[PDB]
Amino acid sequence: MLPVYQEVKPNPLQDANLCSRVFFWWLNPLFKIGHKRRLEEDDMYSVLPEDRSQHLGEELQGFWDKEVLRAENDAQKPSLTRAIIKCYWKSYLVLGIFTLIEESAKVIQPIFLGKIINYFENYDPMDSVALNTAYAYATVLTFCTLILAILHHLYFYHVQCAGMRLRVAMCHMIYRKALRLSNMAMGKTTTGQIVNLLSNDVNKFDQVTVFLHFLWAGPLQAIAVTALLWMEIGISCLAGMAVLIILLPLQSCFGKLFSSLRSKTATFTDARIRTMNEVITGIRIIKMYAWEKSFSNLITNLRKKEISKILRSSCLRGMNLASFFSASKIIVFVTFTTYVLLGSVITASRVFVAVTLYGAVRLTVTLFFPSAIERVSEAIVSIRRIQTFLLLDEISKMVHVQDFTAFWDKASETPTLQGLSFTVRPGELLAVVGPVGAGKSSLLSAVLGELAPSHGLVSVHGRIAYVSQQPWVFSGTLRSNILFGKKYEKERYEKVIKACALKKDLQLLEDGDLTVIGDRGTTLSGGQKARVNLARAVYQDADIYLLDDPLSAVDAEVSRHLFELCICQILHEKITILVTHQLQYLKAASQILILKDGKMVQKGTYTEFLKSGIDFGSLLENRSEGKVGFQAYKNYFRAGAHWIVFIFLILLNTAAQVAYVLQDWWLSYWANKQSMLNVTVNGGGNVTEKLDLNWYLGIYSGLTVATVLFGIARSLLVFYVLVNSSQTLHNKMFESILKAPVLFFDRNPIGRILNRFSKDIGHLDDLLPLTFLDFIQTLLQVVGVVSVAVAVIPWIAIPLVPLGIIFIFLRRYFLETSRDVKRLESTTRSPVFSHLSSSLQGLWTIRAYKAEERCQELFDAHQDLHSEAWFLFLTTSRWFAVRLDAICAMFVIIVAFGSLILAKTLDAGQVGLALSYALTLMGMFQWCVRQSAEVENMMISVERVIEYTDLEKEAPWEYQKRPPPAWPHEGVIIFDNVNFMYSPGGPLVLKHLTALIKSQEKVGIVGRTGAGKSSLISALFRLSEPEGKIWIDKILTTEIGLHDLRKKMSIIPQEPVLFTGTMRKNLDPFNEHTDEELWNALQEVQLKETIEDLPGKMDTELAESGSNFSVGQRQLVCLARAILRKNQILIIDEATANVDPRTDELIQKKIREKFAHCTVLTIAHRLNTIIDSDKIMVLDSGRLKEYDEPYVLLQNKESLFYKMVQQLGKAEAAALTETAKQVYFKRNYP
Repeated sequence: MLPVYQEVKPNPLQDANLCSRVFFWWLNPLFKIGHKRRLEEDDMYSVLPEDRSQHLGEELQGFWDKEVLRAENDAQKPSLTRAIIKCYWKSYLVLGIFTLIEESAKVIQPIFLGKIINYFENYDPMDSVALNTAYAYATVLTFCTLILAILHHLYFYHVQCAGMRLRVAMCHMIYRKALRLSNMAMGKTTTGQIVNLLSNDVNKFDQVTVFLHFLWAGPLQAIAVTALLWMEIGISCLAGMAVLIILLPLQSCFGKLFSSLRSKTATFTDARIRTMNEVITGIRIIKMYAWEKSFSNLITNLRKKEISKILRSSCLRGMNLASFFSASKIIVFVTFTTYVLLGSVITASRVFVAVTLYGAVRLTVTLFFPSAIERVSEAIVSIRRIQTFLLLDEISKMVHVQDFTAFWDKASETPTLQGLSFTVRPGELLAVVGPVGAGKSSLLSAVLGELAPSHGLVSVHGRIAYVSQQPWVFSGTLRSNILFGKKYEKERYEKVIKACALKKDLQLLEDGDLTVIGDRGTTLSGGQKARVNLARAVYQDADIYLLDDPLSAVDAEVSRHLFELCICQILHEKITILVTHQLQYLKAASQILILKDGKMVQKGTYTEFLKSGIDFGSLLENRSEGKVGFQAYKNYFRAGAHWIVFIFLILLNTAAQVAYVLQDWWLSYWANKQSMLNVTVNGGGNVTEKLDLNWYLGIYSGLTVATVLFGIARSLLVFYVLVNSSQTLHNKMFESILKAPVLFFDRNPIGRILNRFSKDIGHLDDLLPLTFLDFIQTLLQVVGVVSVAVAVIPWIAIPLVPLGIIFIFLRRYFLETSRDVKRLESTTRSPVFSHLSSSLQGLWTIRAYKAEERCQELFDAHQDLHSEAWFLFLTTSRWFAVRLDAICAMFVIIVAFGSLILAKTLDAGQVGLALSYALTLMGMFQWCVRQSAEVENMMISVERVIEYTDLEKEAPWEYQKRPPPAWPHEGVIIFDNVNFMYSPGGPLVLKHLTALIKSQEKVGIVGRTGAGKSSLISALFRLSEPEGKIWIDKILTTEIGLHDLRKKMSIIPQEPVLFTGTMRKNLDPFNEHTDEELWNALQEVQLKETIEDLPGKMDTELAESGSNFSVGQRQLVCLARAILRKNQILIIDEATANVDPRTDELIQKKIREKFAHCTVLTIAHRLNTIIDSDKIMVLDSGRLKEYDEPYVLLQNKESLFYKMVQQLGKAEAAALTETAKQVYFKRNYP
C-alpha cells in the first residue's frame, strides 16, 4: 500500500515567507512542469495538516454534538448555523479586518484621485512645493492601488480555502451520519437525495463565504461614499442615490420575469428533448415507416414554440445588461443635471470624484449585494437541509431466538416475524427455503442487529458477517477489496481462488488482483462480482456467515461446483445461515428451514421433510487541443447573420463605445471650459460670459440618450443574431441526422446524441449568448479605456506593446496548466460521489463487519484528493489574478507618472479623465479575461454541433424517376451473389446467395441466431447498404432510398415501440385515412373494445413507451397499423420472446386468416412459423446451401434443418413432422 505522502513532497506553502505567500511566488515549479508536459494525479501537492478531512470533520462533529447537548439541556431544537458560527468564528472574525481595510482603501482612493486633479486646476510652473505634494499624493494613490490589488486577492484566496475546508468538514459529517442511519431512515431516504446533496448543497459553501462579509461592508461603504459626496458636492448626490436605489426593485422584477420565461421555455425544452430521445430510440423504425415528414414537422413546431420564449428571454436579458451598463451614466447625468440646475459651477476634480464613487457604489450594489443575498439564502437552505438530514433516527457457538416479534414498519399492524425458533450447531447447515416476501432478509437483518427486536431476545455468538444480495465492491484494487484490511495470506488466497472459481477471473482480468478497479463494477459482471464478494466474506474467517442468494448470478454447473468446493468443505466447522430457493442445494444441509410469512410450524432434517411430503415445486469525445479553430467562429456567425448584418453589428458596437467615451469626454470639456471662463471673468475681466446652460445640457442629454439607445440596440442585435445562429445550427443538425444512415446511429449511442441535443443546445441558447455579449462589452470598455489613456498622453502607447505581449504570454503560460488542473479536478470530483454511492448501497455489510472506520478513512482520502485538486485550481486562479492586477497597477502607475511629468502640456480635465479611466481597469481586466476563457470553453459545443451538420447523408428520399401508382405490382425477389458489410471496407459474413420468389407466394426464411440470423435480418431489412445485386420485381433495389424500400414493414422487435401522442397519429400521422377506416382497422385486430374504455377513444394522449399497454397490445397496434397500410410484405422477428402465449396464438391466427392474400416473408425465429410457408431458405453463416421445399430438405438426414428440429424435443419434433406432412398434403393433395 503506497502512502498518501512519500519522501517529502515539494509544498512550499508551509515553508514560504511573507513575500512568497502574499505574491504567490511559490507556484513556479508547478507551472514550469505543467507547461512542458501534462500534469497527472501524482504531480499534485499535499494539503496543509490543518486542511485534512479527518481533523476538520472531527472538530465540526464535536461542535455539532456540543450544540445538540446544549439544545437538549434547554429543551430547544438543535441548529446547525449556531454550531458553524461557534466553530469557524475565530478564523472568520480576523478575516473581517482585511475586508474593512480594502473597503477603506477603495473609499479613500477617489480622495487622492481628486487631490491630484486639484493640483492642475491651480497649477503653477514656478511652484515646487505644489509639485512635491502632487507627487506625494500620486505615490500614496499607487501604494493604495497596489495594497488593494494584492491584499484583496490574498483575502479572496484565504476565504476560498476556508470555504473549501468548511465544505470538506460538512461532507465528512454527512458521510459519518450516513454510516449510522437506521432502517427507518434508510427507508424514508434514497441514495439519490444524498448524492444530489453532496453534489449541489455542500458546494454552495465555497461561494457564500466570498460575499459573506458584504452584508455589512457594503452598506458601510455606501454610507461612507454618501457622506463623502455630501461633503464634496452637497445635496446634489441624493438624485443619483435615489436612482441607484430604485434600480433594485426594477432589477428584481426583471429577474423574476426572466426566471418565469426560463421555466416557460425549459418546459418546451424538456418536451423537445423527450421527443428527440424517443425519435433516436426508434430511428430505425422511423426510417422504416417513412414517418420523417410528420416527425420533422412536429419537432420544428416544438422548436419554434421554444425559440419564441428563448428570444423573449434573450431580449429581456439584453435589456437588463444594457441597463446595468448604462446605470452609471444615467446616475452621473441626473446628478450633474441636478447639480448644475441648482446654480453651482463645474470643476474637474469633484466631477471625476463623483463619477468614480458612483461607479464603485453601482458595482457594489448591483454585483455584490444581490449575489451576496442569494448566496446567503442558498447557504441557509443547504444548512437547514443538512441539519434535517442530521436529525434522522440513528441505530443503537450457537444462534437461537425465541418468540421473535419484529416490525419493519410500526405503522403496519401486521407482523413480519412472529414465533421464530431455530438452532445452529457446528457441523449442520441451516438452509432457509420459501417464497419471496416471506421474511428471509428480515430474519437476516435481525440476526445482524439491524432489525430492532420489538419482542423477544437476540442471542448471537462470534464475529458478524453478511453477504448482501447485491455485490458491493468499493474503491481500490481487487486484492485490497478481498483482503478487507487483513494480512495477505497465501494459502487462504489460493484456496479461495480454487474454491469459488476466482482463478478464472485472475486469468481473464488484466493484472490478476493488482487491477485498480473503481466503483460501479464497470469491468465485472454480476456473477464474478458476487463471487468476489463471497471471497471477501470468507477471507475474514468470521464465525457466523449470512449469505443472501450469492449463487443466483452463476449458471447451475459452476454454481454447484463452487458450492461443493467452498461451502461444504471449509464452512463446515463454522456457523452458516443459508437461504436459497433451490431444492438441489439441500442435500448436504441437514437442517432445512421453511417460513409461512415469517412463522415456524416445524423444523427438522431434510429426510424428515421428505417423510412429511413437502413439495418445493408447489411453492416455487475528441476535445479540441487548446484554442478552437477560427472555422467554428466563422460558421457560428455566417449561418445566422449575413456580412452586412455583421458589419452593422460591429458599427453599432463601435458607435456605442464611442458614445460611452464621448460622454465623459464632453463632461471633461465642459469642466475645462467652465474653469477657463471662471479664470477669464475673475482674472481681471470686465465682461461676464456665463456658460450657456441650455446648449451644454441639451448636448449632454442627447449623448446620454444616444449611448443608452446604442447599448440597448447592440445588445438586442447581438442576442437576436446569436439566437438565430443557434436555431439555424440546430435545424441543420436535425436535417443532417434525419438523412444520416443507420450506420451513424450504430456507432454513436443514444446517450451521446442526447447529450449533444441537451447540453450543447441549451448552452448555445442560454449561456453562450450572454457570456459572449458580456465579453464583448467588457473588451470594448477596456479598448475605450486604453484609447482614452493614449489620447490624453500619447507616450503611454510605447510601453503598451511590451505589456500586451507579456500579458498574452502570461495568459498562455497560465492556461496551459489551468486546463490540466481543471481536468484533474473534474476527474477527481466524481470518485467522491462514487464512493458515497458505494457506501450507501452496501451499508448493511459495512455495519455488519463493524469496519465503518475503514470506509470513513477511504472517504477522507477521497475528500483529501478532491481538496488537493480544488486547492491547486484556486492557487492557479489566484496566481493568475495577482499577476493580472499587478500588470494593471503597473499601467496605472505609468499613467499617473506620465500625467504628472507632462504637467505643462496637460489640462486638469485631461489628467482627471485619464486617471479616472485608469482606475477602472482593475477588476475589469480580469473580468474580460475570465469572460474570454468562458467563451473559449463554451465554444467547444459549437464544434460538436457543426460536426453533426456535415455528416455523410444517405441517398435522397425522392429522385426524378418517380414510381408509378401501381409499382410494385408483385415484388419478386432474386439474389445474385450478394454480400453484406457493416460499413464499406468492413467485416465479411454474407456471401454467395441465390434464390427465386414467385409472384404472391408466401415463403419462409430460417436462420440460426448468432450464426446466420443477424446477417439474415440485416440483409432482409437492408439497414446498411449491402454490396450486392438484389432485384425486386425484376428491378434493382439500390435505386431508391428507405422511403420506397421499407415502407412495407411490420416490425416485430424485442420491445414494440409506441410514439407518445394520439392514436390517430400513431396509426396515421399524415391523416391520409378517414375515421371509419381507423375504426375498422382497430376492430379487425380486436382493439376497439379495449380502447373504448378511455374517454377519448380516438384522440387520447398515450403515455410514454406505452405504459398503459402490454407488449401484446403494442404488437396488436403494430398489426393494426400494418393492415391499415394495406401492403404485401409481412415480417416477423422473435415473436415468442417475451409475449403471452395466448396472445401469441391470437396474433398468429389473425395474421393467418387476414394476411392470406399477399406475399408473406416470415423470418423463422421458431420452428412453428414456417408451417404454412412453401419455400424455405436455410441460411448458414451467411451462405445458402439449402433452398427448396421443407420436405425435400427434410429428406436429407445430414441437413441442419432436420437436426435443429430434433433438439427442441423428441415429441416436439414428431409433432412438427406430422403437422408438416399435414400442411403439405393440404397444399398438394387435398
